[PDB]
Amino acid sequence: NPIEGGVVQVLPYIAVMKDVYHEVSGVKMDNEEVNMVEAYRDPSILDDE
Amino acid sequence: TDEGPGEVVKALTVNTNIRNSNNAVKRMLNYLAQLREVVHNGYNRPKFGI
Amino acid sequence: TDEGPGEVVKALTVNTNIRNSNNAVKRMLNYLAQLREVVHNGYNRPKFGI
Amino acid sequence: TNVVTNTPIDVCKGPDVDGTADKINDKKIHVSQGLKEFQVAKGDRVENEITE
Amino acid sequence: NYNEKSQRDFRVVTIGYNLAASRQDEFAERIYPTTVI
Amino acid sequence: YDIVSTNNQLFDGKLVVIPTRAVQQENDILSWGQFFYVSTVIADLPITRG
Amino acid sequence: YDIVSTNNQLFDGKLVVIPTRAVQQENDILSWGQFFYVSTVIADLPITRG
Amino acid sequence: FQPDLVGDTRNAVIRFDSDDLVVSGDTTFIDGSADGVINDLKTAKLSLRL
Repeated sequence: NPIEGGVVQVLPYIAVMKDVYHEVSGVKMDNEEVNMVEAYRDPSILDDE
Repeated sequence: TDEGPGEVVKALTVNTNIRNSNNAVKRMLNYLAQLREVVHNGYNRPKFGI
Repeated sequence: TDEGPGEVVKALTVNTNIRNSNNAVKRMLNYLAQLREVVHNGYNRPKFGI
Repeated sequence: TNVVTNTPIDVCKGPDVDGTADKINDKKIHVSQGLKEFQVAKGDRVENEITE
Repeated sequence: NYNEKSQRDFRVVTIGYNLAASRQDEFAERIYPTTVI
Repeated sequence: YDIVSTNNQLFDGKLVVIPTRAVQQENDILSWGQFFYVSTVIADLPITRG
Repeated sequence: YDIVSTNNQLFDGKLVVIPTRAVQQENDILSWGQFFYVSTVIADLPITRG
Repeated sequence: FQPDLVGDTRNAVIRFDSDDLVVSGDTTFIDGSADGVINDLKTAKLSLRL
């Protein structure tokens, strides 16, 4: 519609996070955050021992 | 939050189920490696414990 | 303790409600402090963002 | 005693739960969340706050 | 203004996200058939 | 023979041929491997961490 | 004019004159300020703190 | 803070853009001393808009 003049694309997903504490002097949270869809190609991202 | 868990709570099962398939692959590959070693060595007859 | 804080729990709200009035006074005084600087400074006409 | 004259209070029930094992049907399941948990919908109500 | 153009109202396509996994997939099931214990 | 495929990263570039029984029975020793599964459970409990 | 008073120690020895709309409406920009009140949330959890 | 319009929905983006910051002869440095550039601004009866 000319009243809108554009589109917004909103992508929901589930992210896999590691159990990681925030660092005192870290530049960024070191927590491999990946899309759950990745587990279909590389399921090893889910392994936990 | 009084509202219950969202549908994402079922992703705990999906996550688990994917891990199940991954474990099957790892067991397969590690099993093949262990078999390769046994057949490489002098084990060409049935026996218990090899 | 099986008996919950029957009326004492309401003190949590009275504490909160007093803090609400205190914020109004602090906000007013801090707002006046900004307004004094802006009108002391040469902003004698309507403008955005000052 | 404490008197609250006119204050809207929202009292949470909390998680009324027991941490007991609950068996699941894992045979075949799926997940499908929507945008609600993000409220980014309703016609992208962040830029579309004004429609006039 | 002289030209009032829509820079804020937009359509939202609300992308779906539907994922699933069986107890184990066809590859694992044929190799390691499931037995309930 | 029959053909089964995986997209697991660990299995890329591999072809493995394994026997199985033509008709699969429950808890059949003649299956190449077995997946022994006990019903998964979910626990839901508020926990204080740290 | 109308006279409103407090005993807040922060606002001691001050007179501040501010306009407001003679008849107060809901969410009226013509009020000198606004207090936006959402809720006070009460929560009760047996937390093992420490 | 403003919501991040493009990117992760939980990002909060700040874009502070002001041409109206004032440094007059009345302002002090964090030390509390008005000296140097500010002193010259005071004697020149000038104020800077940054």
